Amino acid sequence: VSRYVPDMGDLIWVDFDPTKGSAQAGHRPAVVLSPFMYNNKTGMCLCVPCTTQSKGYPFEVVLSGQERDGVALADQVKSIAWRARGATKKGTVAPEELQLIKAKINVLIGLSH
Amino acid sequence: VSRYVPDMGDLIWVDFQAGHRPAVVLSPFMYNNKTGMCLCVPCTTQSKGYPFEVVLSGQERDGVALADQVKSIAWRARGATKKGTVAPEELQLIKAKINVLIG
Repeated sequence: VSRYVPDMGDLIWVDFDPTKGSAQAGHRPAVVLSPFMYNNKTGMCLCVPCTTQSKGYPFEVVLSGQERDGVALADQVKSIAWRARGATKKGTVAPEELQLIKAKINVLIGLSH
Repeated sequence: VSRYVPDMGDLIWVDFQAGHRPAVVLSPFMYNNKTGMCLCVPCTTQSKGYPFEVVLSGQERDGVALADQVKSIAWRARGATKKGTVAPEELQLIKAKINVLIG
């Protein structure tokens, strides 16, 4: 058995506990921003929190789901010890959604712009 | 009295015994002030040649910023204080390494 390794664009549950089921009351999922190679080597990844509680704040990025919608909180990027904390895959964000999250971070930090 | 609001490029002490660690602030004052949060990378004196280390040269003690370990931090509620400011070329470098981890 090999542990799941988070890949760029993946929507993951962090701190997964098999006792609150598919809902995970009290948790946020997260969009993975960093590449597989980095994630695999370090046991860490860069990711942004998600929530269904949209407020329409400037750094929100709408995640359009089949199931329902939510937002990535793009300003709140964090380095996460996925391997140590136990991550599971919930889904994958669309290419456009990932692009938009990165664009907003780029604005906030000022990287290429 | 107004609490110190971190600003882009500042080197701060933060709760990241309470115990603090130095961090470079990567988000602009306007954002930091409005949200009570800021983006920052942790610093260490212990260099190891590691790929995402950026050298920070002071006038006393030296170390590196660990550029890959970006963290959104509630400065407002954790008592960030200002210790200094990184040089522009140092901040630019930290941003280059992050840009690598993110398209």
